[PDB]
Amino acid sequence: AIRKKLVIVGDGACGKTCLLIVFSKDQFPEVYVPTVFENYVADIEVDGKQVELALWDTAGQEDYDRLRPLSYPDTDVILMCFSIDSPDSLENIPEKWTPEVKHFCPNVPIILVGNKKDLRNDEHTRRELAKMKQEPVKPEEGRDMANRIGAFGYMECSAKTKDGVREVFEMATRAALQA
Amino acid sequence: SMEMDEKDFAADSWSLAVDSSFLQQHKKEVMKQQDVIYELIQTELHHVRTLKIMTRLFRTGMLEELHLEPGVVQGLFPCVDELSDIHTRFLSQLLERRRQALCPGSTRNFVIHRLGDLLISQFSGPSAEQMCKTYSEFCSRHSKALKLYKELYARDKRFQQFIRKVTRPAVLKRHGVQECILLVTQRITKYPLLISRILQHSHGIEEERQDLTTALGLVKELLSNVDEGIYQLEKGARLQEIYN
Ligand SMILES: NS(=O)(=O)c1ccc2ncsc2c1
Repeated sequence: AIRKKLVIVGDGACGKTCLLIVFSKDQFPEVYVPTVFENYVADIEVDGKQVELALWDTAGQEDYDRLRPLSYPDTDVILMCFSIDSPDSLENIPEKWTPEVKHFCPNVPIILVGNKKDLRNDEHTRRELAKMKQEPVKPEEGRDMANRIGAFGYMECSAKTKDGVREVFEMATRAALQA
Repeated sequence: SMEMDEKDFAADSWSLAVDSSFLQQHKKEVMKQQDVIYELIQTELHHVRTLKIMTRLFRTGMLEELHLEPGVVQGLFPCVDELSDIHTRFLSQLLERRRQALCPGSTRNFVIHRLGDLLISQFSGPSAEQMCKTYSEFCSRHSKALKLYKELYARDKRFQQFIRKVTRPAVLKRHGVQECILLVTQRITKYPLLISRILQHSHGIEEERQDLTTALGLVKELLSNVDEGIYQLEKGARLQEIYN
């Protein structure tokens, strides 16, 4: 068994904690969605390789510029997270999160993850985003951002419907097992 | 952790912990608020458990079996005793408040109405000053501990066998030396998110809403002071490297 470490970064409204919880839990938070995530060590078997994957969160650290980088040491893969129903969280990827992850973690694979993709066909999301001259993040805008920031790959998921969540974490395990 | 408390916090939520007949008598907003209060205590119980693993299992275990320099163990687990005292006292205060609120003839049914007052005490005055300085020292010595752990594991075979041995149980999956160290640093930043979500369902009592508003401001002031006083240490950082 090989031990690899994951870390999820991104603005709060991207849904990073939910993503970690819905993955780590065999169930679905039907009764209670926890406010916080401690840590989890997932047993993953990707492409025949069996890896132990420590999952970590940076939610709460967003305003503490010296406390936040203490999560980064020894990270093998980075999940760079943004919300599809939030174009503002995508714009902060190359301005805020990319400069910092590349500073502390040069050469560590980054996977751009577009969360809340189920909200791309939601009408409450279109109605409120029209009030700010905005509209849900288009697939090509996510792919082009992943390209522009030099991401290892670009993925999309929905932690509410569990759609594409197992794939993101199986791919992050491949990314962490590189070179 | 003690069996009594483990069984008291074994459920996923406060709604699953209390008896279904007791839950039925409460409103939506109350069940909501109590689920998040239950989480604040559940995670605090877990936090203290993490510091017990570090002190009794690793720190003490090393002192007794691995006969290495005493400053090595201090370098590995800095301020763990001080940290354990802060959180064991907070946990006791939180656990007593739950016990007081227990309905007569029941060990599981309760409703905590007052919490903001206990949080204002924790994050203000000497308790806040002792917490700020301890987390500043822990966090600034965090990296130096991760490097010292790796130096020892990848240079000493006795240290390697000890670690492999003490971490062998299934219950230590999330709790290796480094994961315990990150779990501790990440704890202080969980409080504002927990307190804001509790505050979101505490509008039924105006003095409770103001308590949780003040407590929120106090954790945030504390977090800013720890963050401002952090300067990473390096194992053998030369004097020239420090003053430049
Ligand atoms: N500069 S740092 O302490 O944040 C750090 C150290 C090692 C490492 N290895 C992989 S990601 C990473 C980050």
